[PDB]
Amino acid sequence: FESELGAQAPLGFFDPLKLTGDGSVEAFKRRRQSEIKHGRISMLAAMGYMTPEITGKFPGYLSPSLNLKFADVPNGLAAVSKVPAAGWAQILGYMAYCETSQDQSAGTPGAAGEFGFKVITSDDDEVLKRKLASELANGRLAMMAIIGMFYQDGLTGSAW
Amino acid sequence: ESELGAQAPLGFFDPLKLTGDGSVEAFKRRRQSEIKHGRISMLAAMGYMTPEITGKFPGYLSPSLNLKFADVPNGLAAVSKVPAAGWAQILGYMAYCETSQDQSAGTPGAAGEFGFKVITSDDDEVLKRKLASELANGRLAMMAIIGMFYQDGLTGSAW
Amino acid sequence: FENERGVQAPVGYWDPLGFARDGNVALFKIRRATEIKHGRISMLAAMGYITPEVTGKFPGYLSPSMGLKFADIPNGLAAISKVPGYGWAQILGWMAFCEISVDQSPGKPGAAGDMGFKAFKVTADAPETTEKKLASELANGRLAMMAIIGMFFQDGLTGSAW
Amino acid sequence: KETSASVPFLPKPKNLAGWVGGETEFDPIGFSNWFDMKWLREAELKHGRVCMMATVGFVLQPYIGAYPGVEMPADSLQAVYAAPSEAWFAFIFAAGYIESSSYNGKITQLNMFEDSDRVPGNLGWGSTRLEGMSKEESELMQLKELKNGRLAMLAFSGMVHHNIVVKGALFPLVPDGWTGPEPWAVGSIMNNMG
Ligand code: CLA
Ligand code: CLA
Ligand SMILES: CC(=O)O[C@H]1CC(C)(C)C(=C=C/C(C)=C/C=C/C(C)=C/C=C/C=C(C)/C=C/C=C(C)/C=C/[C@@]23O[C@]2(C)C[C@@H](O)CC3(C)C)[C@](C)(O)C1
Ligand code: KC1
Ligand code: KC1
Ligand SMILES: CC1=C(C#C/C(C)=C/C=C/C(C)=C/C=C/C=C(C)/C=C/C=C(C)/C=C/[C@@]23O[C@]2(C)C[C@@H](O)CC3(C)C)C(C)(C)C[C@H](O)C1
Repeated sequence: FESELGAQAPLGFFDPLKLTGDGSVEAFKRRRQSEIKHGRISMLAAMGYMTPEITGKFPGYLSPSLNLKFADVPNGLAAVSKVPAAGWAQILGYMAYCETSQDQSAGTPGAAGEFGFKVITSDDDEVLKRKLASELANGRLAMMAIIGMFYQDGLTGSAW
Repeated sequence: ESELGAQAPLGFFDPLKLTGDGSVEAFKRRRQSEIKHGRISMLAAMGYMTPEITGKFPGYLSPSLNLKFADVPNGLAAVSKVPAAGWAQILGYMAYCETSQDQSAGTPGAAGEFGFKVITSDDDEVLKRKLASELANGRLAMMAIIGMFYQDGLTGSAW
Repeated sequence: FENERGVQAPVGYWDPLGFARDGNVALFKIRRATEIKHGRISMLAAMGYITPEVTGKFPGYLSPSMGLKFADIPNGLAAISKVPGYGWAQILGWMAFCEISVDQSPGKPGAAGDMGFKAFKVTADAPETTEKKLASELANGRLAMMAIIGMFFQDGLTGSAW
Repeated sequence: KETSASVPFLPKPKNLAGWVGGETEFDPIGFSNWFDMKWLREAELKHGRVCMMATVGFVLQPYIGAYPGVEMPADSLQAVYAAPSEAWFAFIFAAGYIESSSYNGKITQLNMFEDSDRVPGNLGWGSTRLEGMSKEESELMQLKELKNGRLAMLAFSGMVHHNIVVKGALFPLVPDGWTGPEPWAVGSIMNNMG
């Protein structure tokens, strides 16, 4: 299982206890689907947890009826109880549209993260593989980063 | 007929003779009687010994009557303390255990075999050891239980 | 019945009393489904006792109208009165939905533990790894059943949680 | 000729031949000849089950208290008055769903046992236990159920009418200074010197 993406120059095939059971190529495919999805989610999460600090919170309201603003909703884990409940419902609705529009069952493009984004791409298959591996590595880094950021927000009083 | 109880250190104990007249099914019926009396006597003796060491376990005995588990004494005193419904349930459990399987002659119930098993042999010759141990414990517990009966009757106390 | 799941290393085919041991495969199927469901609900209850003590009660309300604020509610045989009646109704409704959405009855796959909940993702074409997971589910369910009864008794006698 | 085993001075009733409780062949009036035996058996089983649950409820209601708020009266007859309206509606809904989904809508005397293999009284609640066993043992279990059902029907009737005559709870039977039940009120043909 060395040649199926990942397996970058740092370390080799990192599996201290996993995939050593029987291989089970389809289990690895499911875990790769989960890894790509978690990596994309965590990349978005890290970007949206660091951007309200690099750049000021969006100019607007986010809830004109409830008089909220993007600037008076605390960044980070304190925003779960501050963003309007209907706003969270709409965010989850967009996530559900992403997760249910195209099929994600086994043996499908949705099972390998292939939905059709196509914006960051190329035509040279070697470059395609390099960019896919870069996405996977950035996703793993973002997973660990966003978990660390969540715990920094929790243990401390606020973000960072 | 020297089996089962013949393991005794005394041996084929036949004072007043008895069972010498080729009474084979009388022997089997007396085996049933001995097994049942032994089991009930062991249950009784355990239920007399337990309420003093780690005494009456906390709880409640009769919803409307306000009888607790600590109200009912031990020994022959306790006969007239458990309510009518409680004694009815105890005797009903006795009747169900008696009537569950057929105890007529020749049946498995005609030798104490009711499927209880639990402490049963692995079919490696220790079945006779287990049967004889149960028989001896019941034999001892019968005289023990009668002696405790007499102690409670004469002294008056549970001991 | 000595080749099924269950029977394991510590004790073999465990049957001190006379249950099973007389064929009755359908009765054994009923008892296995009962054991699996009880173990699952138990494991959940065991966690529902340990977690509010190891980590702490949830950061929320559970009743924004009544302002119960989660943490005000105690843990174990005392939340039965604190948690609002409609909250208990909703919990029992979710349990009833879990029961009725599947069709537990003779033969159909809901009578062996498969309730359609395909989380704890285990793959096809890899048995003797699914079977190990199912055996672990059974064993943890048994342990959790005894444990949750013990925790019930501990709370009742000690008058509070643990 | 043939006579009923239970009632030796009456003819042996037909349609009781192959049935769980038919060996005693007790049917003096003879609803067997008039009605479908499947419906009669289903009704007997349902009455027995309802009355067994009713008997344990009637006995255990003054014990197991009630819904937080309502006072399960010692005399279980007033529990209907003490019951919340929501509780009654939930009970009615549950009974309707249970008894209407059990027969797939064929819940009537003309249509219930008309499909084919509708076993009388077999709603599928744990029928697998009888799917094993050995014929005679299964019939013995069904006979146990039938006899307990009849006993509990008569017993629940007795409990209700005991609470009527005593005007009190079931268990404190024959209260102190009983001296017999009070004579029945309201008029009759013999009350106005018939
Ligand atoms: C959603 C999480 C997730 C998933 C499903 C995968 C899945 C996969 N990774 Mg992977 N990875 C992840 C996160 C994840 N990764 C992160 C965050 C990193 C950075 C450390 C890596 C680094 C990494 C490397 C370097 C390599 C892989 C490889 C693989 C593949 C084979 C290994 C395997 O079977 O693992 C299956 C998945 C798991 C065992 C994940 C289990 C997660 C554990 C149970 C929980 C961890 C909890 C966390 C540490 C603490 C959280 C806080 C806690 C207190 C609550 C497989 C597709 C290899 C590969 O490309 O193979 C071709 C490979 O070489 N991964
Ligand atoms: C709802 C409870 C329940 C049920 C239905 C089953 C069902 C089953 N178990 Mg099982 N088991 C359970 C709980 C249960 N288990 C628990 C908690 C443990 C841990 C001690 C085990 C440990 C265990 C082992 C080690 C084995 C089984 C096996 C079996 C199977 C053999 C048939 C049998 O004997 O079941 C009949 C089921 C019952 C008789 C349940 C009746 C429960 C009694 C009557 C009530 C009292 C129990 C308890 C002492 C009360 C505590 C609370 C009290 C203080 C109020 C069957 C599928 C065997 C197997 O896998 O076969 C293939 C096997 O080897 N079980
Ligand atoms: C105030 C005061 O302090 O006095 C005290 C006194 C006291 C005694 C201490 C009390 C007590 C305690 C008790 C409870 C004492 C109990 C005594 C019992 C149970 C005696 C039962 C004997 C049954 C027998 C022999 C059955 C025997 C069966 C037999 C022999 C069968 C006999 C066969 O012939 C039959 C029937 C068929 C033959 O073919 C075979 C054989 C086996 C020979 C009091 C009453 O509380 C008060
Ligand atoms: C073109 C379609 C469209 C319209 C027309 C529309 C309109 C409104 N959106 Mg919405 N929206 C999307 C689509 C649309 N939104 C999409 C694709 C997303 C990405 C998931 C998204 C996200 C959020 C969030 C996070 C919030 C939100 C809200 C409101 C709001 C305020 C109402 C009020 O307060 O006056 C109004 C009028 C806020 C809210 O509180 O809604 C009650 C809030 O928190 N929206
Ligand atoms: C998506 C559908 C949905 C909504 C929209 C919703 C909303 C509310 N839930 Mg609910 N809920 C589920 C679904 C939904 N709940 C599910 C699947 C479960 C798993 C069993 C569940 C559990 C509980 C529990 C345990 C409690 C509870 C309550 C409230 C409550 C407070 C109202 C008030 O207090 O103002 C509101 C607004 C609490 C309560 O107070 O009920 C009076 C309470 O204790 N919920
Ligand atoms: C079938 C099934 C299941 C089941 C079941 C159930 C619920 C079985 C229940 C059986 C049940 C509940 C049987 C009750 C009998 C009550 C009787 C006989 C009443 C006697 C009462 C009598 C005889 C008289 C009482 C008196 O009151 C009278 C008349 C006058 C009073 O003055 C004096 C007294 C008090 C003495 C499983 C196992 C749960 C799952 C499976 O899958 C499907």
